[PDB]
Amino acid sequence: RGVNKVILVGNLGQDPEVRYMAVANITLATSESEQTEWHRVVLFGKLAEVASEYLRKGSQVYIEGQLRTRKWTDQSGQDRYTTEVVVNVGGTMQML
Amino acid sequence: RGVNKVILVGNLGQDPEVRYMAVANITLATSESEQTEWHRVVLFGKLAEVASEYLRKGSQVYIEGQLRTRKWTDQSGQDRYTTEVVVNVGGTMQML
Amino acid sequence: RGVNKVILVGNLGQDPEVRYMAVANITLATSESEQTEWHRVVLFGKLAEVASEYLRKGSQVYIEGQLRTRKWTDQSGQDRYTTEVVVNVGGTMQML
Amino acid sequence: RGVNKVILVGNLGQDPEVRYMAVANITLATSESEQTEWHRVVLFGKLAEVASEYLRKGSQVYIEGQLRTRKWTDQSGQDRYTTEVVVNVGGTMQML
Repeated sequence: RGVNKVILVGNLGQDPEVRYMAVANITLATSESEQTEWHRVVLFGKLAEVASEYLRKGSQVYIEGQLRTRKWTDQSGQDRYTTEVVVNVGGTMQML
Repeated sequence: RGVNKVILVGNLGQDPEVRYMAVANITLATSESEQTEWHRVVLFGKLAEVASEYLRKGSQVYIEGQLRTRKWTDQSGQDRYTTEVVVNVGGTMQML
Repeated sequence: RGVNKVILVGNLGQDPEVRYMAVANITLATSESEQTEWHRVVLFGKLAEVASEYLRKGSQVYIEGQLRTRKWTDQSGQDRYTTEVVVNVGGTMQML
Repeated sequence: RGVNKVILVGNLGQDPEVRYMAVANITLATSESEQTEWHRVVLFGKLAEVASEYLRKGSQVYIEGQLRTRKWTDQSGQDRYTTEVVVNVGGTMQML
């Protein structure tokens, strides 16, 4: 079964892209120092409502989730893959 | 500065692709249940020597590292990106 | 080897969505009578330049191509598929 | 009125799924070389009886029909669409 766990603590790059099917899309940024990196976090369930409700750009946050990489072939007929951090169950989100 | 941390516990899909510059390349697989997923782990430094030395396909392992996504444009002149889990400093590898 | 051939004669629904990588995207409409249907035509190669150059919404056209259905999993983690008519080699496009 | 025509020559993937309301369901496969593709052919009317009668898996066939894409919303309340090749009138089926 193994374990797939990702922990990230960083600030948003832009206000949440919540879209009620709900599902929020956020791009967390986690530096060093700075090879500042960016992260594509997908907050499923209710946890999304909250993001919209009071998260909002600049906001520092804590996230626990799992790694999800989905492959999606494009027009030119080529296979491309996107890697993201999903917050379904288990994971969590926490304003700081 | 934020935090970028990834924890994974799974089994290899194929023996290590170590290449002394060293650097080992391993594809960890971490299921659920099973949407079994696969992971592209890059073990830098000395930690690579060990992988080659005694890791080897099927081997169950523990890994702590950071998320690295590098973009690389191709012949057709298009921008593609690859997401991996690097084991430089901080991270670790542990036979189980 | 079999044969996969599609012939369509209809009018565009909206001016071409050419995007130089080139590749044009057009939605041909082919009625009866009227269960008017719509088609997602993808004009690869040079044939795209022309589309942009002088095709343009309302324009009646002739197209010969092949059937291409690509599957692409989404955020909710579900597999979805899109069916289109590609104009690579063989196929053709012809202003009428 | 436009024209919507599809011509395919390939072999079945599995014996016909005829269901007398009749209507047969067949998944034709048409390669290149091989990006082997598969097709969802729906043989309406009498043409279905024949399919059941003597078509049967592996059988190479010729088909002329029209493109039909129907949209059907699912439990999660999302809109999904399925694209198929219908053999009502006009089209034809021919053992080879």
